[PDB]
Amino acid sequence: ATAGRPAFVSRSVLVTGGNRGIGLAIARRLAADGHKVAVTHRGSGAPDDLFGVQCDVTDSAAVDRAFKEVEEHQGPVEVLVANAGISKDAFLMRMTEERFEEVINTNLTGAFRCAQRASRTMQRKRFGRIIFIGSVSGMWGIGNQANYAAAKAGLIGMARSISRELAKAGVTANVVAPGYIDLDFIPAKRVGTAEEVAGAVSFLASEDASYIAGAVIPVDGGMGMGH
Amino acid sequence: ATAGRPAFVSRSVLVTGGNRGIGLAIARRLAADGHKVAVTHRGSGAPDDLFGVQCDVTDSAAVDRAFKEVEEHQGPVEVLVANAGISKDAFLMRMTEERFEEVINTNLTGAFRCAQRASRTMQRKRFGRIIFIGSVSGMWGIGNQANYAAAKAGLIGMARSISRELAKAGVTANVVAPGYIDTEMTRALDERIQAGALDFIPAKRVGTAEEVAGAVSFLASEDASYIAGAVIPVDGGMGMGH
Amino acid sequence: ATAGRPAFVSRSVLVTGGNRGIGLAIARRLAADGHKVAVTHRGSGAPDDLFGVQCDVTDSAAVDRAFKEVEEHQGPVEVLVANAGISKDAFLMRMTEERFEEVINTNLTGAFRCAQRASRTMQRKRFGRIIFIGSVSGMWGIGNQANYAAAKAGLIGMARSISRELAKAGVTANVVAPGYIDTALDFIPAKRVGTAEEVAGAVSFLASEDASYIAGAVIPVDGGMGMGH
Amino acid sequence: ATAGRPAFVSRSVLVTGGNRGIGLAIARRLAADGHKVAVTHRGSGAPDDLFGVQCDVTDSAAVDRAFKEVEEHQGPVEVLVANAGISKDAFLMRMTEERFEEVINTNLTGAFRCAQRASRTMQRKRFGRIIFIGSVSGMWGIGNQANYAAAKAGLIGMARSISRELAKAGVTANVVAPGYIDTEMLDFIPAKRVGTAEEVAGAVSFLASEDASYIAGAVIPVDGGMGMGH
Ligand SMILES: NC(=O)C1=CN([C@@H]2O[C@H](COP(=O)(O)OP(=O)(O)OC[C@H]3O[C@@H](n4cnc5c(N)ncnc54)[C@H](OP(=O)(O)O)[C@@H]3O)[C@@H](O)[C@H]2O)C=CC1
Repeated sequence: ATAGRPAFVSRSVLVTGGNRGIGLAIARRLAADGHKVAVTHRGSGAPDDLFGVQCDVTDSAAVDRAFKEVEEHQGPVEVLVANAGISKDAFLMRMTEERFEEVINTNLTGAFRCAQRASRTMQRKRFGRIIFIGSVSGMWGIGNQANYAAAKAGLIGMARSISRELAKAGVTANVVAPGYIDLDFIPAKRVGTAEEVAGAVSFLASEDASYIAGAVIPVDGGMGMGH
Repeated sequence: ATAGRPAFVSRSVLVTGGNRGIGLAIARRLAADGHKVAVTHRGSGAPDDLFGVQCDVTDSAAVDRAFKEVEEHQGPVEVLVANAGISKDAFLMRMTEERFEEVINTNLTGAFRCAQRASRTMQRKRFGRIIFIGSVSGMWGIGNQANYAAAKAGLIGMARSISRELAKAGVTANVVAPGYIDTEMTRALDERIQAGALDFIPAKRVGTAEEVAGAVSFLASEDASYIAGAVIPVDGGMGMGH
Repeated sequence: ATAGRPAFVSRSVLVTGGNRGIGLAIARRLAADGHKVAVTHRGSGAPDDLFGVQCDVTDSAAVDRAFKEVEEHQGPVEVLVANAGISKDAFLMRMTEERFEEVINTNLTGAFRCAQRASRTMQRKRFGRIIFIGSVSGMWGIGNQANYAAAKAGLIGMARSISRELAKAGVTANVVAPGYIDTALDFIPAKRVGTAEEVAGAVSFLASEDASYIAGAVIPVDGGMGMGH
Repeated sequence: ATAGRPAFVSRSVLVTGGNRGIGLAIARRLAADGHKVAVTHRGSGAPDDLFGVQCDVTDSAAVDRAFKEVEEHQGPVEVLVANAGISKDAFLMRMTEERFEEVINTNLTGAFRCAQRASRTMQRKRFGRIIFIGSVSGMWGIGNQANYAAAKAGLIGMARSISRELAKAGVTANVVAPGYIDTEMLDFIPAKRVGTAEEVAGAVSFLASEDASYIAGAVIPVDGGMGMGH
């Protein structure tokens, strides 16, 4: 047995919503780790020296075409980070059907579209990491977020069903659940950074996370502790 | 303080998906409890013993009309049981966008449409019980259910967000999460499939629709006022974990 | 199939720490439900006309004697409510071994002693309800409660291992996890404390014929305080 | 903002139960990461590659003496990995008070004794990692383990209470929960294999690293999916 950090394997990575914000920090961290990193965008293009593909995750045909472009460039996606997401907060009595479904379609169905398309090759190659970006809200229930909490909790159920089916083929699905990212409900008494989220994603994309499936990694300063 | 079961209060109940199967058992239990029970149906009609309103939970306009019809008949809804649901199982690689979205739209968004419409009068009257029928799959992840597990876990997030907002106004949202429940569909699986499922159940038996209804009865009762955002698993221990 | 509440079965009940507080409300509720209710006490006696047995749950021999007295009076215990508990809070760097072990020994090991003794007959009769009284602190982690949170979370693990072994024989173990009960509001969505009778209502449900298919569950009675993961 | 892995900081590490098996893999991984690593043992000694201190975690005075010996060797403990543990399984009806209390005293109270002793200087320096090694059994309930599951779930409650109190001072407590691991030796495991001690060590490495500062009260399952549930 090797005592230290396992030898690095450069994986084909796709980060959806990887062109700015937390997604860009995730993409830059995975590239710095040594992975081949592609990001989706909706017109802004890709930053730094990352491979960009245009993709709206509400569009299944765009998702299919984006994955094909990534595969031609750098090989089939081995690590999917589904970071694309939106918030449309509202108290329950004021939340409209449109506002609920928009958040579901991007955050939950959009993550499904990417995971489903990624599985086409992951299962065949007997390796895959599907890493959903969830939220403390999924299990803690932020009060103006019936739609967002539903979508982000839904990622847990999806990750666990995917893992129960496919972990025997080397394909796992896990959730990183950030809290507030750049205080009374946060034990740490501070917000987190995008780089702290990216550090958990880096772990789940690494050779140190093969035996982790269906897990929620909370990056929230303890905010979401409970049951 | 009274020692025994609190005095019963007859609530206006609506059970979506209450016209057949497990939802019908839920509705019949709540009626036997003493509540005024209405059920939805999609055109096949109300059960002989229960007031029915035609309502497709994918149609926000139909949800609004149905709540108005219930209100006229028995007062505004105080206890909503969201049982309307469908399954479209598939291996992940085979699951189409349509199979995913149809399950989400009925099971998750349809439950939202009903909870949102119910909340109007619940907050104003400072009482409401929103009871989502989830599944062991939400937190345990039954294979071939990327859609169903996503929908049924989403009910937990929604229930907790609703509870954090509205519990102070006496409005709670909770989830009953059944495991394998004896139905016509389960008795039609091959015996190997039925036997294989028992291996994952510590109780080594399937549950009944009346056991699901017993948990719903509790959450609709005067014994559940201080329970909010909870998952009540009715699954013989199948879903134990984290 | 029966449409309404299942036919009632009058069970032999033992509530540990049943002479006051939450335990007394649990015992009185289960008696009103129609059960045959015994309580443990440490000298104060049982309330009402309930059957009392003297028992300190840190003493395995006393637990054995107490169950034998209940068995002789009303039949072997079918429903055990392990309510006896104590708290001894401290900041971590101030918490002593003594203060940690005292809380463990009563709240966790004491619950084990009662569950283990109850299992003598439950498995043979193919029925048992072991109901632990936990706390929101078990999974939420109230500060200054390294001992109490450890003990109350330990009840979850024990209930689940007991349930995985014995549910096939009709014996289940579950946890009722109260939040703040009148005998802080900033962390409670309901913006109120709970009552002992609300805890007892959850115990009544878990002792009833409506809860046979519930095993290893945590029923939170906390106004939403403990919501999380 | 730094794009890549944060600059490594060498921490003073103590791994209880680090002299053999899974704990030894944890200690060897943390040393390979660049940390200064000490392990406990109950008299058989540490392997020659690591500094060892004799310490029975059922003995509060021995825990105190062990921490002082580590302090004099490599500075006060900054990262505590509590791996010392035993199992004494039995059917519930057969399990004795002694068998229950022995597992609690080592696995739960012993972890407390070490976390309590570490806390003073961690709080003073405004940095601490307390990493309990739990088990899938804590939340999944392996049968015949009323004692082991109780102890390993108790670590979760303890980690959360410690985190709620001390996370604001830079001190966090988390749990790594292994499933079936090769060094300690299937339909319930989605991965359809046992894990390795080095896979557990990888999760501990993460929780000891500069990538885990904002994680407190978490359970990191290393179990092939075995424990998924609620
Ligand atoms: N807010 C709250 O009150 C909450 C309480 N709980 C739990 O509810 C349960 C009861 O709470 P509560 O009524 O408030 O506590 P109380 O102090 O009011 O009563 C505790 C009971 O336990 C008994 N007891 C304590 N130690 C022992 C022992 N070694 N052997 C036998 N009996 C013992 C006491 O008997 P005696 O009269 O002889 O002392 C008393 O009957 C406890 O488990 C507590 O942890 C959980 C969540 C919240």
